[PDB]
Amino acid sequence: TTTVGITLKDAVIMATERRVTMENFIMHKNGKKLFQIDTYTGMTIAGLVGDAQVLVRYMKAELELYRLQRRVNMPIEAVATLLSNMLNQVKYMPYMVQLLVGGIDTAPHVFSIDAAGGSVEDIYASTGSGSPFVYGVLESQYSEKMTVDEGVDLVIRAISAAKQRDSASGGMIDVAVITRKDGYVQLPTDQIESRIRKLGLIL
Amino acid sequence: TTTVGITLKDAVIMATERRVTMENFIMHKNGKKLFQIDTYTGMTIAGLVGDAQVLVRYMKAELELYRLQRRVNMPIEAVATLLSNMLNQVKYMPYMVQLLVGGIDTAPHVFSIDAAGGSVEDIYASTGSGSPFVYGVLESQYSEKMTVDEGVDLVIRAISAAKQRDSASGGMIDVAVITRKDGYVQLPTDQIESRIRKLGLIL
Amino acid sequence: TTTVGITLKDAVIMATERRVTMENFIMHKNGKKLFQIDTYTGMTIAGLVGDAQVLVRYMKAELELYRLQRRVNMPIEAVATLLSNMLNQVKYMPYMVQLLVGGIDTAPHVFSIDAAGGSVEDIYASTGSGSPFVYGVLESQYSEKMTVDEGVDLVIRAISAAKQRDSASGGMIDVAVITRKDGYVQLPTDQIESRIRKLGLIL
Amino acid sequence: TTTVGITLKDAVIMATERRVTMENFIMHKNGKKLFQIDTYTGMTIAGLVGDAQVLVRYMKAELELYRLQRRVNMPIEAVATLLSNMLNQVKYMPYMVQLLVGGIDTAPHVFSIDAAGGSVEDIYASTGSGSPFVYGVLESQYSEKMTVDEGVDLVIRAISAAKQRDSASGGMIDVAVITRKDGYVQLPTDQIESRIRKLGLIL
Amino acid sequence: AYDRAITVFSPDGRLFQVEYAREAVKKGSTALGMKFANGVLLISDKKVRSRLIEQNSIEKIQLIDDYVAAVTSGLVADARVLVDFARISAQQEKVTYGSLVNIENLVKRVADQMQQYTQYGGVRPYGVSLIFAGIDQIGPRLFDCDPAGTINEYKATAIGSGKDAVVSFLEREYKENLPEKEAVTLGIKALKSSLEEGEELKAPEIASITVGNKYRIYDQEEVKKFL
Amino acid sequence: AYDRAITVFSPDGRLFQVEYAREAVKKGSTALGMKFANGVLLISDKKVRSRLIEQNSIEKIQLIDDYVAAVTSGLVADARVLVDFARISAQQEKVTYGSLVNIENLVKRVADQMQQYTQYGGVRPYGVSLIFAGIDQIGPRLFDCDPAGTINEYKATAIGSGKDAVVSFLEREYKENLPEKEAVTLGIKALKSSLEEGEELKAPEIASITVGNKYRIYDQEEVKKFL
Amino acid sequence: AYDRAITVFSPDGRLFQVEYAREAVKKGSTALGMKFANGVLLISDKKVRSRLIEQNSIEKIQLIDDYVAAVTSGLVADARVLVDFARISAQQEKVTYGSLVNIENLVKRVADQMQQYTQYGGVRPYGVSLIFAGIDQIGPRLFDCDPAGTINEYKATAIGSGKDAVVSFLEREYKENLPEKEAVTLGIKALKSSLEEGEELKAPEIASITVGNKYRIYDQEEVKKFL
Amino acid sequence: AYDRAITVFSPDGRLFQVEYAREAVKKGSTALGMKFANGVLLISDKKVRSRLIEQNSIEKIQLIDDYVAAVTSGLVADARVLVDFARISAQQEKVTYGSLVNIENLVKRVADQMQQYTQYGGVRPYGVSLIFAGIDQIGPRLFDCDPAGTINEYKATAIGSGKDAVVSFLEREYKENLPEKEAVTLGIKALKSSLEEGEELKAPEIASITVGNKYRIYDQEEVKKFL
Amino acid sequence: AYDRAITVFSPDGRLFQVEYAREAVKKGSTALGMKFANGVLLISDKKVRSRLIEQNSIEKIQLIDDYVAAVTSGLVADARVLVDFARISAQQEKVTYGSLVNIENLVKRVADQMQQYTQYGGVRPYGVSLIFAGIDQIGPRLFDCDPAGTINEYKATAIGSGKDAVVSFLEREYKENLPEKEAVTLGIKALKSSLEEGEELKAPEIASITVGNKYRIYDQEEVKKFL
Repeated sequence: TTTVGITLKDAVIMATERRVTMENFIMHKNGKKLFQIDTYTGMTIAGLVGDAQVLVRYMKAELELYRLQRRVNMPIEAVATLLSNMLNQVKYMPYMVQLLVGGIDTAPHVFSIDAAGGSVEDIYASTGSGSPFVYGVLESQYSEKMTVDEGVDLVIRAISAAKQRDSASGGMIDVAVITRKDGYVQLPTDQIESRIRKLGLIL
Repeated sequence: TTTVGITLKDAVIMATERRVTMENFIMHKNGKKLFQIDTYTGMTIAGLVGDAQVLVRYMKAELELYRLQRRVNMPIEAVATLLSNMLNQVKYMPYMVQLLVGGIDTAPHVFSIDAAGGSVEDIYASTGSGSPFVYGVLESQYSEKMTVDEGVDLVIRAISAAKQRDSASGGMIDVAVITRKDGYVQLPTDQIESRIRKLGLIL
Repeated sequence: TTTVGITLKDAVIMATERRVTMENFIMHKNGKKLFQIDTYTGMTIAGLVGDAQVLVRYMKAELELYRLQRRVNMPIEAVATLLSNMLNQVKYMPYMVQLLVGGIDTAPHVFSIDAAGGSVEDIYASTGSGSPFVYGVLESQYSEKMTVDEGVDLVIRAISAAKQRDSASGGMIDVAVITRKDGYVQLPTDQIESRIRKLGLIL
Repeated sequence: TTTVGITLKDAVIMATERRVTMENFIMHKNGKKLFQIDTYTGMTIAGLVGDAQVLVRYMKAELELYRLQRRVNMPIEAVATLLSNMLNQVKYMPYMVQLLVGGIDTAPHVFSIDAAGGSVEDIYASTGSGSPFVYGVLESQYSEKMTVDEGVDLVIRAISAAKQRDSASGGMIDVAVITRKDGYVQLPTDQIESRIRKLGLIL
Repeated sequence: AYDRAITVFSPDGRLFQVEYAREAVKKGSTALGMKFANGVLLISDKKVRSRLIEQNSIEKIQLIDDYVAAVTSGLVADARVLVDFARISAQQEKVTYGSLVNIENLVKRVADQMQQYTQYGGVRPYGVSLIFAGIDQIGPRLFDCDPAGTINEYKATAIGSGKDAVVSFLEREYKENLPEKEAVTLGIKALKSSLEEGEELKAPEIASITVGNKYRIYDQEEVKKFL
Repeated sequence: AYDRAITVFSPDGRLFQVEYAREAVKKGSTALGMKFANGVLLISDKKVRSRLIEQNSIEKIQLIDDYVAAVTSGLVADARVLVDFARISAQQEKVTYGSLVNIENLVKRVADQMQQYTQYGGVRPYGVSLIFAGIDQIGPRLFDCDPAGTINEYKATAIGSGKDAVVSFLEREYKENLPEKEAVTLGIKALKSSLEEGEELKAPEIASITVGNKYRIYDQEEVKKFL
Repeated sequence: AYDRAITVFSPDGRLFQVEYAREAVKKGSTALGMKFANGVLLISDKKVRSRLIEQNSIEKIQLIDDYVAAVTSGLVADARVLVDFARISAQQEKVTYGSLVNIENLVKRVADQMQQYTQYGGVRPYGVSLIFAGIDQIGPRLFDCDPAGTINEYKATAIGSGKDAVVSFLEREYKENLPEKEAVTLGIKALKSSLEEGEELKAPEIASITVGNKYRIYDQEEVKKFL
Repeated sequence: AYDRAITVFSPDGRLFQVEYAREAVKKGSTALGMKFANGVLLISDKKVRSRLIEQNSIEKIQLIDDYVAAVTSGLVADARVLVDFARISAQQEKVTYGSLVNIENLVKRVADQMQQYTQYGGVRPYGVSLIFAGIDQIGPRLFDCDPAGTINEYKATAIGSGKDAVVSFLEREYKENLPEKEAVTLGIKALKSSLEEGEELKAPEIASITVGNKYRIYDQEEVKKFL
Repeated sequence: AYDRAITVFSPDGRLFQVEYAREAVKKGSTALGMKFANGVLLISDKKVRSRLIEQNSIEKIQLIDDYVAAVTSGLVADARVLVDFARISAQQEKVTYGSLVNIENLVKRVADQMQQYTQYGGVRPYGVSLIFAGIDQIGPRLFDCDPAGTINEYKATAIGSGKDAVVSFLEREYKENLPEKEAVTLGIKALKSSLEEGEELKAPEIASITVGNKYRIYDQEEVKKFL
C-alpha cells in the first residue's frame, strides 16, 4: 500500500491507492484507505486492514462526540495525541499499522503515527509499502510555494511512480484536498482521470 | 474448500461446494457451507469448521434479535461491521476463518471478511482453498450486464473449474440466489444437475 | 481405536472395539467406548480417555436434566450443537477427542464432532485410529436399502477389517442398535460371537 | 539520535539533533527531542519515540500539578527519583528509552536515567546512538570554568562531531540554555546557524 | 407492619409486597390467548390515550422470535424490560442449542428472573404479568407468568383488568380444536364480555400461529371484519 | 418487635420469621408419602382452580431424576425454584461421583440452601416444605424438609393443609412392608380423612418405585380404580 | 407509608416514588416536537432567569449526533447526565454497527438506564423527561421517555409545564405531512396556547431535519420571523 | 418526611437534601467573576478570622492550571477536595489530549462528580459552589457549578453570601468588553454593594487573564490601588 | 432530626455530626505551636492521670520523621491511628520523590483521609485535631487539621480545651522572628494563661527545629528552667 499527505500554503492534500491484499494474491481492486475523520480533517491507513478499520471507527466516534460536547472541532495536535495514547496503551497485543492524519485548524498539518504511537509533524509524509518512492519524488519536486493544482498534480505523479515501481500498491488513485475555505472535498474520479491523462501517466 | 459470491444487477448469487475435511482424508462428502443468515442475506464459510459454525449460530441469533427489536432487516454494511468487530475483539485466541457475507437491502452487496476482521466490499468475491481458480474464471468471463441465469451458469462453471483443479474442494455444488423480489431462494439439486448437464461439465 | 456409526432406513447402528491404550503397551483388553447418552441416543469415543469420560459424564447429566425439565428427549441436532459449543468454549486448553453421536428422534442421524467442535451430519461415519479401513469397506459395501441384520453384519465386517489391519484397535467388538420401536438395545456378546462365526471372520 | 547536557558554573545547557527514524529510512528531518518539562528544568529523549513522548506528557502533567499544589518548583533529585520509580514500576513490559533530565534549583544538575530507572548525577552526560563521540569531545575539551557562550560553543562542536560521524543523528541542532536568572531559554535557529558559521563547522 | 419490605413474611406466611405487585397487573389492558386446532392465538385490547398517539407503534403483542410471542400487562416500563430480557434469553438458547425445543424453559428463565426479585432486599418485584404463546417441538404452548414468578400452562386465559370476566366467559364457552376463524370470533366475544356496555371495542391486536408456519399479525382491516 | 427480621432472635430464642414461613406451608394442598415392601410412594391432592386449567400440567409430584422424586407445598414459585435447584444438585452429584448413592445428601444440599436464607439479612426464607422419596443404595428413603431447613427421614408423612389429620390417621393405621396396592389404598383413605365430609376427593397424583425398577406415574384411570 | 422508598409497591401496585419523579418533570419549560412532510422538528421555550445570563449557552435542544437530537425537562443536572449518556450510547452503537439504523434502541438504552433506577434500592429515579427526534433508515422518528422509563413514539408531543395545553391544541390542530414552515407555525401557535395571556413568548429554540439532510438549528432572527 | 435522604423525591419532585446542600453555599464569602475585553477576572472577599492567621495562605482563588482558575464557596473541606479533583482531572485531559481545548468539559467532569453524589445512597452531596474562569481555544470562559451539579456559563456572576446583591448590581451595571481596569473597578464596586454599610472591605484577592497570556495574581498593593 | 447521620445536611446546610466530632476535640489537653526566627516549636500540656503512669511514654508530641512533627487532641485511639497514617504517608512520599519538599501535602493526605469519613455512610469522623510543624524547602511550616478536614497554616495556634484562651493571649502577644528562648517563654506564658488559677502547670513537652538542623526534644530539666 501507499499513502501520501502534503501540507502546502493553506491546504493539505491526502491521497491513497486502492488495492487491498489481505493475502499475496491481490484480492480487492477497489478498497478504501482514505477516510474523512472530521469535517476539517482526514486520516489515511497503511497497515493491517481490520485493526485500522477499527481505529477509523473509534476516531470518527470520538471526534464526533468531541465536536458535539464542545461545539468546535478538535485540533490536529489533539487528535494525534489521542491516537498515540490509544496505540500506546496497548503495544504488547499491538496494532500493526502506520497511520497518517492530516487536516487544518488555523494552519495546515499532517502528522505521522507509527505502530508504537510516535506522533511527529512533517510538512509532507508517506506511509505504506510503496512509500520510499513517493518520498523520493517529493524530495525532488516538492516546493512549499505551490498552489492546490500543482500540489495535486505532484501527488498524482508520486502515487503513479509508486504504482509503477511496486507490487503491493496499485488500483485507482483517490485524492482528497482539505482546505479551510471549502472544507474537506474529495475529488471525483473524472477529474483524477483527467489529471492522469493530462500529465502523461496513463498506460 | 471454495466459496463464490457475485453481485449483479439486482441480485446476488452465492454458491459453495460441499466437502468437509477436518483431516486430510476427505471425510464428509456432503457438508453445509452456505447459510441463510437473515431473510434477505446469507453467509458463506471457508475456514475451520467448528469456529465458523459458532459464528453462524451467533450471527443468526444477533440478526434475528435485531429484526425483532427494530421491525426491519439489518443492512449489509452493518452485518459486516458487526462481524468484523466480533472477529477483531479476539485475535490472539483467534478465529482461523474467511467469511463472505452477501445480501441485498436497497442495492446488492457481497462483502469479504478475513480472519482479522477486515471488511471490504467487492462486486464479486471468493474464499477458500480453491479460490484463485474461480477468481481466474470470474476475471475472464464475468460481466455486470448479466441476468440471473447467466450469473448462476457462470457460478457453476467457476466451482466446476475449482472442483476439477483442486483437492480440497469437491462434492455436490449448492447455490442460492438472493434477490429483492423473491427473497432468498436456494436452488434445488435437480436444477443444479440440470445446469451441470446442460453446460457440459458433467463427468 | 475405531468407532463406526451407520444410519439406515429407520435405525442407527453404532459399534466399537474394546481395547484401551493409554500407553503403547495395550493395557486393557476390555474397555468401554460405546455409551448410551439418552434413552434414544448414544455416543462413541475415539480420543484421550480421561477427557472423553468427563465428556460422557457431562452429556449424560445434561441430557437427563433436559428430559426432566421438558418431559421430552433432546433432538440430535441439539445434542451435537451442545457438544460443539462445549468443545469450542475451550480449545486452547483443548480436548483431544473425536466424538461421534448417533440417535433417532423422528429420523435417524449420526453426527461427527472433531476436537474443534465442527458438528457435521453424514449417513455413516467413523472415528479413531483404525478409521480409514472401515471407511473403505463402508464405501464399498454399504447400501441404504439394508435391513438391521444386514447393517449389523456390515458393521461387524468393518470392525473385523480394522482389527485385522491395525495395531491400536482390537479386542471384543460391542455393538448397539438404536431404533424408534425397541429403543436403544445393545446386543449381547453371544449374538456378536454368533455373527462373527457365521460371517467367517473368526480366527 | 544524540543528546547532550552540560552543567557549568550557574547554568545547564542541553541540546539535541532533530532527526527521527522510526525506520532505517530516516523519515523526519525535523523532529522534537528537547522538551521543557517545567519552568526551570528540561528533559531530553533518546529512545523509542512513542514511549518517550508518553513519558514527556506524563512528566509535564505531574510537575505542573506539583507546582500548583505546592507553589514551588520540584527539585531535580525529586524529578529524577519520580522518573526512575515510573520506569522501574514496569520493566517487564518495559520502556526502551534513555532519558536525560537537566535543570537548576539552587545549583545546576543534569541527571541520566537508563531504561531500568538508574538515576545518577554527572556534570555532563549524553545519550543516544551518536553518544560516544560527544563523550569523546567533552572528555577532551570541557572545563568547568567556562561561561555560557563557551559552553554552547562546546555543545555545538560536540553535536557537529556526532552528526559528521554517525548515521542515526543529523538534522538541525536545537539548543536550550537553562539558567536561574533568565530561566529556560531556547536559542533561536538564527543564533545556532550563526555559531555554526562562526565555529567553522558548516558544510 | 408485615407490609413494606419484600423480605418479610406475614404471620400467615404471605408476602404482601408480592401481592401488591400483583395488584399492578389489574390496571392494565385486557389481553387473552387461546389454543385452537394446530395453533394458538393472542388478542389484546389497547388504551388509545389520544388521537395524537401513533397507532402503528408500541404494541401489546410482541414477538419473542419467529416461533414465540408474548403479551404483557402492568407496569409498561417493566414490561418492556421483560420482553427484551425474554428476547435475549431466547437468542441465547438458540446459540447454545441451535433451536428452541421447549417454550417452557424460556418462560422458566423469565420467571426465575421475576422470582429472584421477590426475595432479595433492595429490589422491588416486577409489576407485570405475561402470556407466552407459540409453537415448539411439543406442539402449541400457551403460558402465563405473574409478579411472583408462578408459571401456568393453559388452554385459554386473559390478563389485565377484565381478566376475570374474560376467564368466566371462557369458563362457559371454550372448546378445543376450533378452526381459527371460530376461535378468533370466540375471543372477540370474550373481550367484549369484559367491557361495561355502552363502551365499545375499538380495533384490537390479534396474532396467531399454526404448526409449520411463522407468525401472522392481523392488519387492522382483517380485524375489522370480526368487529 | 422480635418479629420483622430474619436475623433477630426472640427473648426465648425463637425466630418468628421462620415459623411464619412455616405457616406459609399450611396453605398448600395435602400430599403424603409412605414406604412399603421394597418401595416408596407419593400421593398428592390438587386444587383444581377452574375447568379451563390444563390437567396434564404443573404437577405436584416432580421427578428429581430417575431415582429421586419430590412433592412440595407452600409458595409455588419458591417451590419450583427449589425443585429445579434439587435437579441441578442431583446432576452435579452424578457428574462428580457417577451415581447418587445416598438421597440424604441431596436433601442436605437442598436443606442447606434453605437454611442459608434463615440466617442472612436481606433475604427471606423459602415458604415451602418438600417430601423426597426414592431408592438409593441404602434402600427406600423418604424425607421431609421445611422452611427452617430441618430434615427428617420417616416411614410415612404428609405436608400441606390436612397434614395433621393425615399424620393422625397414619398414627393409627400404618404398618411396614405392605404390598403396594394396600399401601396406596391406605394412602387414599388417609387423604380422605383430611377432607371435610361432603367435600369429595377428585383425582389425585400418585407416584411410586420398587427396588431395582425405575419411576412410575399412575395415569388417571389407574388412580380412578382406587377412588 | 408506601411512599418513601423506590422498592415498595402500594396496595394498589403503584410506585409513588416514580410518580413523584414524574411530578418533577412538570416544573420544567415547555418543549414540543412534531413530524412533518419528510422531516421532524423540535421547539423549546426557555426560562430567561436574568439579563446577565448567556443566551448562546446551555440550550434546551441538544444534538445527540448528526442524525438524533433531543430536548429535556425536569432536573437539569440529571438531564445533562442523561444527554451525555445518550451521546455515549449513540457513539457505542456507531462503533459496533457502523451506523445508527433505528433511533428506537438508542431510546431503549436510555430508557433502560432510567428504568434501572426505578428498581434498585439506594438510588433515586431520574426526574427528567426527554423527547428524541431524528431520521433513521425507517424514516422520521419522534419519541418521549419519562422517569419510569416508558417509551412512546408520536406524531407530535410536548413535555414540561404547559404540556397538557400544548397536547390539547395539537389534539385539535395537528395534520400530517405539513410543509416545514406551516409545521413550525403550528408549533409556535401551540406553544403560545400554553402561556397565560399577558405573558408573551420570548425567542424560543427550533431545530428541524428533513430526510437526506443533516441537522439544522434556526438562528434567532429566523425564529423572530415567526413570532 | 421527604427530607432526610438523598434518594427520596418529594411529592412535587424535589430533592430537599440537595437544596439544603445549596443552603451551605450561602454561608461562604462572596466571590465574583466577569468577562472583559479579551479576558476574564475573579474577585473574592475573605473572612479574616483573627490577626494570627497567615495572610499568604489558604486562598479563595485557586489555580487549576496555567489556563483554568477557580473560586469556591461553602464547606471549605469539600471545596479543597473539589479543587484537587479539578486539578487532577485537568492534568488527565492534558495527558490524553496534549492540551485543554475547552474548559467546559473540565467543568463537566467536576459537575458529574458532584451530581453522582446527589443520587446514590450513603453519600452526602458536596456543599460547595465553584466559579471557573479561564482561556481556552474558544475564548474566555466563565462558569459556575453548584451542589446539584448544574453548570452555567455567564458574562458575570457571584457566589457566596452577598450573591443576590452582587448579581443585582451587575444586573444594572455590567457592560461587555470593558478594559481591564474598568472591569476590576466595576467588580470592586459590586463587592462593596453587598456589604452592610459601616462594614468596610478589607483587601480582597483578584486574579485575571487576557488571551495569549498566562495567569496573573494581583499582589496586595495593586489591590490597594482600587480600594 | 438532621442529626444522627454523617450523610445528612441540615436545612441550613450544616453537618451536625462533623461539628460534634469537633466538640470531641475540646476535651483534650491544650497544645500550641508557633513559628520563630528560622524555626518552629510545639508545646503540649498533659493530663497526668496518676503517679503510677509512665512519664516517658505515650507522648503528645510525636515525630512524623526527622523533618515533620505533630501534636494531637481528641480521641486518643483515633489520634494514634492518625499519627501512624501520617508516618506511613510521609515514608511513601519519601520513596516516591526521594525527599519531602512540602509538608502541606502530607497534611493534605491526612486531611483527605479525614474528609473521606465525613462523607460516606457507615463510618464516623475522626474526633481529633492535629498540629503539624516542621521544616521543608519553603521554610518553617505550621498547620492545624480538624475533624472536617479543614487545613490552616498559621504563625501560631493551639488545640485542645484551653485553645481559645491560648489563641487570645497570642492575639495580644505574638511577634514574628523571636529568638527561640523568647518564643518558648511566650508559649509557656500562653499555656499558663489558659489554666484556672490555683491550678499550676506541671512539666509540659516542648519540641522545636531550626532551619538546617534536625529534631530536638527538650528533656524535662530544660523544660524546668522555664517554669
